[PDB]
Amino acid sequence: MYRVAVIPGDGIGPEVIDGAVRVLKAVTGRVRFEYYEGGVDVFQECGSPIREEDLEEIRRSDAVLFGATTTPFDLPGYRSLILTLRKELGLYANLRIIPDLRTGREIVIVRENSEGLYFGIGAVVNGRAVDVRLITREGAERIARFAVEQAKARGSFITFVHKANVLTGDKFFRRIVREVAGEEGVEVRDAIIDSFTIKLVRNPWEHGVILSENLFGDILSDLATVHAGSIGIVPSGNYGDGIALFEPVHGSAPDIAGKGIANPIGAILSGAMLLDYLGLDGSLIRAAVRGYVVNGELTPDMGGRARTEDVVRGIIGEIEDLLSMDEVWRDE
Amino acid sequence: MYRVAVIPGDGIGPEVIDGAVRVLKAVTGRVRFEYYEGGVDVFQECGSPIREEDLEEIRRSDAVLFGATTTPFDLPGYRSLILTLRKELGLYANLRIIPDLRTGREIVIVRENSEGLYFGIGAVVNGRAVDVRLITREGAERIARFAVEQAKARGSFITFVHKANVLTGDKFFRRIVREVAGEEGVEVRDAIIDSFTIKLVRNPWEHGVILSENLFGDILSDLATVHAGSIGIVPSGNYGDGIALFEPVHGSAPDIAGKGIANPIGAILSGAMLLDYLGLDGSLIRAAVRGYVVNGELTPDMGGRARTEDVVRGIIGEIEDLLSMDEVWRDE
Amino acid sequence: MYRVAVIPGDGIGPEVIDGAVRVLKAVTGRVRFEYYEGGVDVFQECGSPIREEDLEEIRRSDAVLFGATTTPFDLPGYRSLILTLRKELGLYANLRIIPDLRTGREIVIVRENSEGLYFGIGAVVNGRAVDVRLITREGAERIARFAVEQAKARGSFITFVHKANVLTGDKFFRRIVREVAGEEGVEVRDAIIDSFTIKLVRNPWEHGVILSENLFGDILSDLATVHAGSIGIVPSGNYGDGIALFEPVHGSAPDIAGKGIANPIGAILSGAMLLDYLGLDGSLIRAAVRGYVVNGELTPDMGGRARTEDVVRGIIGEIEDLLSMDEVWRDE
Amino acid sequence: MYRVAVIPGDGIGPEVIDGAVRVLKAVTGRVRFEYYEGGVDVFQECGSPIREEDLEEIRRSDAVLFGATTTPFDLPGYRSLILTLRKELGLYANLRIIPDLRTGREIVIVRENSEGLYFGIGAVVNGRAVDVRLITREGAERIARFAVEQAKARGSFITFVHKANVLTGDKFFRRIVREVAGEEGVEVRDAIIDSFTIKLVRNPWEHGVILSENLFGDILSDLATVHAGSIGIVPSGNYGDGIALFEPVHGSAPDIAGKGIANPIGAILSGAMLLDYLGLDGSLIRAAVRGYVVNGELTPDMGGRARTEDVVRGIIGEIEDLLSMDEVWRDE
Ligand code: NA
Ligand code: NA
Ligand code: NA
Ligand code: NA
Repeated sequence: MYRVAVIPGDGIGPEVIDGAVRVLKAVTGRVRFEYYEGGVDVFQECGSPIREEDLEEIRRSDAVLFGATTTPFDLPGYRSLILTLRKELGLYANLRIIPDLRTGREIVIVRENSEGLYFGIGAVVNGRAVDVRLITREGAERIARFAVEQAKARGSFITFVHKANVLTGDKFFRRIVREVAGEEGVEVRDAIIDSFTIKLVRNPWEHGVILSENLFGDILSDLATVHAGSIGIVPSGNYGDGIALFEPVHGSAPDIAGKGIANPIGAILSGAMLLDYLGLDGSLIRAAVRGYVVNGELTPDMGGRARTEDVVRGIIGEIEDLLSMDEVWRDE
Repeated sequence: MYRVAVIPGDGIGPEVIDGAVRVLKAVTGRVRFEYYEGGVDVFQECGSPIREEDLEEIRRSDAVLFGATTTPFDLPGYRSLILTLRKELGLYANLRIIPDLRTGREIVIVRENSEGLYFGIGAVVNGRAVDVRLITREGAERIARFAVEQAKARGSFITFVHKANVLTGDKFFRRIVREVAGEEGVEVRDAIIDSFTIKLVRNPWEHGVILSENLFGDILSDLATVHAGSIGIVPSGNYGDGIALFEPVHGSAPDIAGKGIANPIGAILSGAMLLDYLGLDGSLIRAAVRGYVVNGELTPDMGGRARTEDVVRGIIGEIEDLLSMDEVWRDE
Repeated sequence: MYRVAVIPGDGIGPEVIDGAVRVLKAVTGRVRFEYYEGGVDVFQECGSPIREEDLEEIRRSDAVLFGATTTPFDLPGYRSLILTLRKELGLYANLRIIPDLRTGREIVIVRENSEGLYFGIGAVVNGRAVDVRLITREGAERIARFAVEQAKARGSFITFVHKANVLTGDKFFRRIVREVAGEEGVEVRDAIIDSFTIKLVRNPWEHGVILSENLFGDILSDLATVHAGSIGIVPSGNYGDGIALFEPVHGSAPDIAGKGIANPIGAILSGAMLLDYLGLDGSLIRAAVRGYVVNGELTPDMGGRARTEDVVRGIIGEIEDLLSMDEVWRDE
Repeated sequence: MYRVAVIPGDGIGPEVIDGAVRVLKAVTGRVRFEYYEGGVDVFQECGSPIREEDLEEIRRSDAVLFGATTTPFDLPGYRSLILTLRKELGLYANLRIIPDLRTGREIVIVRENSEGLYFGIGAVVNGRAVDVRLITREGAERIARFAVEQAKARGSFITFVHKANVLTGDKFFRRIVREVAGEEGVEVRDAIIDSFTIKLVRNPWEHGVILSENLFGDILSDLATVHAGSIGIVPSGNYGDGIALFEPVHGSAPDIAGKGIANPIGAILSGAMLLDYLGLDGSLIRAAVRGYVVNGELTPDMGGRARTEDVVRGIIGEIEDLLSMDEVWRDE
């Protein structure tokens, strides 16, 4: 049995996570789930967004499935639940996928999470400001090895996007990426971000595993969303040494919570990434989504008038149908 | 008389600049032109891409019209002609325009030229790399005042795009921009580059004067070109204290030089920026271009089979036609 | 029983440490000693200057008494034994004492050990070099609290020596020292190093606990030795959280090893610091040294022709004599 | 005729400068003097410590003789007169001499003046502070060439004192000093400041031309004064491209102004440096001072009860006596 920690969060988080968990249960009985509370209410009651004993159980889980959390502008002493989990679980890498639901093409963008690669300081001393940024071989290797394993797993290659023409840290990172990839027999292409943005708009689907330090990579990960009809479809993973946390890119959207119209696709595809991470059949979820959207009604963020449940049921129906066609969907 | 220094350059530079100069002569007799050589051939013969006595005459001119220059990968001692001119003439600001030729809408992107705003160092000391970047109030004010005057002139506003969330230099620059704009009664909007990229793809034409330090602004200035059918239409200006140099964004394209198919629109619209800069009727050039492209055949980079001359003549024809319609195109 | 780990080292280290241990045994039976090997010979046989199992026993000891170690110019893979121990035991503070043996006056100089306070990088990128240095509140507080406890223990005060006029890190450190001292009711004087050097030459004995970051403090700790007849008298301590290592400032002096002329005073006074650290009667050692030097013959580094043993015996004789005078040397 | 600009300053400045000028007039008629006002009174009357028209005349002079200036703790808008002159005249190098008046031995210490070599920033962003320091080849060469010419002129060598073991800027500077010296056939010794301080106390007179960046070199230049009976004897020069300003190290000492007890030796020896700088007979001044102090009464800062005038007259008497002994003091 794999043990998955479930952290629904706030607002639409619980709604979409219910859909994702129901989908996972429809594909495999090899996972069981334990649920945990986190957010402002937990902070009020214990001084931290998540309880220390819940964190300990989470650390020992095989994967985490996370919904979304509402973080107030200024609640003294409070720190974002997702930022806490990334820090406490050592989740140094973030992998975002923009899927083309019609075809199964994707844009894969790997960056470090906050403080996962660079450090240093910024300050004013009026009349002048300074920023210093430092990167090490050890930090560069760690994220390079991750992206390299991800490319290997996909039968793919790396597109390393950067500003090595201006920033020596980027030149350094590029060299390390090329070294690590070379060891593993994985092709590396590289590009200056400025011109690469044109390619990401015009030819998005053919860049393999995009890797960029987050100063530039977070630009790419947002720019790539122009190819999604809604942010509500977009999944992501947060990866560390021996554990990963999967979450939709969308937020807690408190203003539509309880309206039954949250897009569950992002959370459901995040579950598909979770299954892949555990060596299970994430592809069945993707094929089921693609099947559903051919003629299936979608939620209002995608221009349809489905309820969340209509989409969750319709996806589960596709999964069922595939699982029943023993000749068409064979094991492994 | 205004005195304009003309520096045709190499490859297609002379071809497109001939078109631009012919266009300028069609709108005004208040400018006369002096021509200057520059590039590799001048370097071979005198050790610098441009002669020191030619530079002196150029410094005293009212504006510079520049074509394009071929810069070899490694010619020991050689330094790019356009980089030399930016440096020697103190051209600290670059303003790029992506025009919508059907309508007259535009995307205006202001960044500093190389070393126009930030300084500091980058280095490796293996196992670690560092970058330090420094900005001052004086440098920030200078480019802010430029963008603010540009917004005032356009009856517009500034969209300041940045990474102030990560880089203190950007926070500092933002504050200075807001101060200078506030003094001049010019509205400032600001945006983090990551999300702004989505707006620049989806709603490009309604951002006023975009200002961004070049580390991010050069991303924007390339990304904005997705809205141009060809780079060959795109003009730019390089501005300093008391002189400016106008040039197409396109390069010297030596492989099509002499084929009579270079797009002259970028150079011609750069001439239109030059006329605006001198207080002359640049708008007549723009209206003439827009008129020509309604039904006019375009060069092969825009999917037509016109020669450069067909487009140059057709534009001049429009200018003539407008200048003859005394009721439709009145003075000032 | 207190448990002291003894690491004699090389050259004269074993010779002087024998004297120190014999002295400690003459004052107290409340300490027992365990001996450990370390240096090049241990490296040859196990790839590290000290065995990992010996380190583990050392970590659990109450104090460490260290002689001196010979570190070759370049022995690939080798790292100094004393540098290893400082690192592995987290010994962030170094306290050097220059004693006036005639009187019992002292110069006390506290600095951080390597990387105990500042970090950052230095690099060339030819034509330019850069150094970046970073200090944090947490690191500044830690060494400040140490020096403050040391001043309290001595019934003294802190002289904080710096270059706050030039380096912001020093200004920052000074402010933290003043805050911590203020909390504990300990007086802080401060001085720019440049002028302070004159006072340290002319009036050395009246500065209390001198505290300076090592960039300047290591200058002071060497300059202060002009008041010692020989480096061979000078003790020191290396302090961490819950353990400390005491060692003479002198080195392994392999060229006089076996000649029976090494000055044992530095090691013996380092033992006296060790006893103070454990709450035992270090003062008895100091009084015994002072008594011996009144008329006692000293080793050749101090202009006498005593052997090491003559001095060790003569000191132990003084200790014995004091311990026998129950009216003159009373408990506590 | 050489033209020397005289800037007496405040307090004891006028008193000691009168002595120096009288001494110069006693050795040569090849100099004439023009006097200029500067300080707080000039600031009150014109918004700058020195008048712009006086600065212009000063720039064209062959040398400057400067007394001392009183700089208030906080007079809004005011900037130190000597700091202004160093800046405005481009006086990048400072050479301090500690003389042994009994013998004619000296300690020569060369450092850059403020911002003469290093730049960069220091800042807090609370919880952390940073300092960045940058040096260039061009700045390093400039001061290296100065110290190298000074060593050549003295028939001497350079002792380069530094912290190259910790600071890469120092390592860089050391390499440049070694290169420049090597070209000119001048020996370079180098030393880490920490240990060098011991040598400067114990063996001060045998280090040739000491060169150190001011972060460390200003330590040395103060520490070296332990070998002077009073700061009042110590001269200095401030050197730039084509002009130099000579001044005593002592200050304006307003509390003894008008008491007739200011030591004129520092100013007089600064005049001797001025004459050397112009190719004139500074040595005659030094020999005359040394002669006077053999049995001559000195001012109260040196433990005598002479008035300033007694010392000025006694020195001039020695100069006269030497100039009359045509066999003992021959030309050149
Ligand atoms: Na999210
Ligand atoms: Na161009
Ligand atoms: Na030692
Ligand atoms: Na002075």
